[PDB]
Amino acid sequence: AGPEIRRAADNLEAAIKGKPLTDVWFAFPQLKTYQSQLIGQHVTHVETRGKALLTHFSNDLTLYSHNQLYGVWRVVDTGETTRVLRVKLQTADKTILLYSASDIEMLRPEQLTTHPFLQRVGPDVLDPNLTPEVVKERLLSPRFRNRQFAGLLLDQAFLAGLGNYLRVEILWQVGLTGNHKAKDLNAAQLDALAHALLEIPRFSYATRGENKHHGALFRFKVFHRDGEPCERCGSIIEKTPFYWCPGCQH
Ligand SMILES: [Mg+2]
Ligand SMILES: [Mg+2]
Ligand SMILES: [Zn+2]
Repeated sequence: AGPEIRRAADNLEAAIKGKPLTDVWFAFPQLKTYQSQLIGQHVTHVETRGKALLTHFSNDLTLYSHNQLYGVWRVVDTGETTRVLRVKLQTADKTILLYSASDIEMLRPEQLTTHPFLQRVGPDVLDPNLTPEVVKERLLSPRFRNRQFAGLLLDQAFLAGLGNYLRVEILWQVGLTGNHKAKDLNAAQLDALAHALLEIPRFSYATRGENKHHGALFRFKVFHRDGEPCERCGSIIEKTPFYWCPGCQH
């Protein structure tokens, strides 16, 4: 439920990211008003949100889509099927076409945060478009800034692709217990956590074969390891399931 979806987003970027739109067409009448408005604009990036895609444009509009059962994005050359065409984004060389999907809507910035589906699933830590600056935004946003990291880091509504084993490594790297909230953190701390939320998860994926003959480049610090000393201070790691060093984490 992760490796894919990001694949569709990348196909669409490769095809038209940064390229000026020469034609924009939507099948739905309520979307017609954005056509001439997008001409000359370009997709800045395509964000993944569960099985949904967010196609951002340089004028701050964001096309949201959820293929659900039938929708399919096809790339072609500007010029080129029994399926009903719903969206057509055309540049000089490449053109992307959305077929069948019914869940298609245009969103203004302020609308992102309130969309029912989007409030339920956040950006993926593995998504290259996700930047530490964005993470800080969500952390600080009035919707999360008051949540303890213990559960926040286990809630997909905040960030997708965050397994418990990652939650404990991230917190140990910034020296924090699960009881803190982004509101009580100073700038330096907030940024530290922001990078940790991305780097650790990504560093974990880009590795791992085998452990029976070779040890992975990425090693756990407190996941499991309970009852073992901490590499930093030497205190014995504990478990609650949270894993932490009560010695250098507070
Ligand atoms: Mg080997
Ligand atoms: Mg503290
Ligand atoms: Zn320690």
